[PDB]
Amino acid sequence: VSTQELYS
Amino acid sequence: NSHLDELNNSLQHYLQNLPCKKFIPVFYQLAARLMNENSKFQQSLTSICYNVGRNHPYHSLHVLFSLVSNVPEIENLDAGSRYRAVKKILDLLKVNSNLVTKLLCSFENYVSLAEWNPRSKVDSTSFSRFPGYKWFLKDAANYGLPPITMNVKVNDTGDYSNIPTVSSFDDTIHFASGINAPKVITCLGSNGHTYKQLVKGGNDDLRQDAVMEQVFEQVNGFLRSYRKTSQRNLSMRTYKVIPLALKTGVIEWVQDTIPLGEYLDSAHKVYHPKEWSLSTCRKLIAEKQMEDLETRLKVYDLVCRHYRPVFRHFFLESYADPVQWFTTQTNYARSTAVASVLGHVLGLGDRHGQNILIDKTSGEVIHIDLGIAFEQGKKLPVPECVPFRLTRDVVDGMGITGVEGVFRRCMEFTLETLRREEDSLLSVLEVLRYDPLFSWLGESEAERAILKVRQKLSSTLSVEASVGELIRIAQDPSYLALMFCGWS
Ligand SMILES: Nc1ncnc2c1ncn2[C@@H]1O[C@H](COP(=O)(O)OP(=O)(O)NP(=O)(O)O)[C@@H](O)[C@H]1O
Repeated sequence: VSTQELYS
Repeated sequence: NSHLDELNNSLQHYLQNLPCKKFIPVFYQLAARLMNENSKFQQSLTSICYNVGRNHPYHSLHVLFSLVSNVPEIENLDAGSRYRAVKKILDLLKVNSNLVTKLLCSFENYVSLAEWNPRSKVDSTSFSRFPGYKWFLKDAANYGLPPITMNVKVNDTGDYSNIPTVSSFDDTIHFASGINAPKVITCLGSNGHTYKQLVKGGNDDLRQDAVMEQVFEQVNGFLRSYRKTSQRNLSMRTYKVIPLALKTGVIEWVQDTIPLGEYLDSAHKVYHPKEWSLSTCRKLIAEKQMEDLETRLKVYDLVCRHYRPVFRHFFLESYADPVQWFTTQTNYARSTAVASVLGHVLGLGDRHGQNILIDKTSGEVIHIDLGIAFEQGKKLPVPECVPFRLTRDVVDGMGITGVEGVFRRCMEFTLETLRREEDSLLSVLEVLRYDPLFSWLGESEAERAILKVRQKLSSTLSVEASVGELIRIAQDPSYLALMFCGWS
């Protein structure tokens, strides 16, 4: 896994 | 307008005669609208909810539980009032009885299953697992019910006993665990077909995914009621979503598929072993994060020169003799073009290979985990440039022809069909706006988002010019370099 965590 | 009862009178004298079938497409929002306070509008909404929950348990009960599943009391929100109202509607639908409580028990069992997760990895024939799984091996033996993930056809009368109910569930859980918790559970079927249910314990925005899938289904309807947008048989493919809870929902693990991200990592090694691995690319770009524009473009050009495209080989040597291969290739081109145009229109977020599933024997693409929407990414702590997913491997997979031909034609037909039925679309997006369920990552980014939607569909620029500029902006290496690590 490596995609951006899309976190707030 | 939900203030004066006089308006509501002349409409409650009509909607009570409306068939329940008409109220299902918007029942997510409508379900979000009910409340426990007593008003004539509230009375009409309660009647609508009872009508759909009694006549068609299947298409409404999962939403009903989704809005009643987890709702705290101390914190004050319209979610709590809608929970009280939806619980009252559930009790009303259960008084009249066996099927309602059967579906409630099925949802509770599915959410409890999704709650827990062990650590393992399995594939191929045969497997056994699961603690406390007696309920899943005798479902129809106890409660004759369908597994929650078939597209049950809507019937005008409403009550049918011909729906297939499945009791035998395979003991295998080929669970593969990504971020957070994923469990896969495959059950048999009354007709004799197995359905795979992907339950997620991680806080994936499954409710946003569900409303997005509703928008996708209505878009399939729009493409259906037209000449050009249906001779192609184009359709933004939808995978059924049944979110019992936002954090612990369950979706339909689509029939046999290999996700794009999990694919072409083995194909990259097998087809091009000499070229660099993803490790060299990844954190090399990692070194690129703090560099300037020219350095970023230079290192990206180097790594993209190293790693030649490889996804073009999936459609070869896998499906069949050429006619099936070409039908699959055009299916992939059309589905990915429609999905990309729609995601650009609605500002869909993450578009990595881990969120893309290629069918196989058909080729239609299925975008998964569309939690970020309405232009949510780009504006990430780490910024992006591309509007929709278009790498070099993806355009390699569209065929020898790049994105100029069937892809661009499908995209432009999609654009013109979406513009022609704009008014209905922005109506749908408006009813999304006024409910507090869709994520738009008082005044909200949703308003500017739909304004940008209208601008993207604005007729000021010719549709052909718009598709050309979209293809250029999503194919140019200068934009692609800044996107993120990988994305070759
Ligand atoms: N409809 C589907 N078809 C195929 N695979 C699916 C489907 N739904 C979910 N999956 C799988 O479930 C996982 C989805 O990713 P997920 O578990 O949400 O981790 P994630 O972190 O959110 N994605 P990412 O951050 O890009 O790695 C992948 O392993 C997919 O293969």
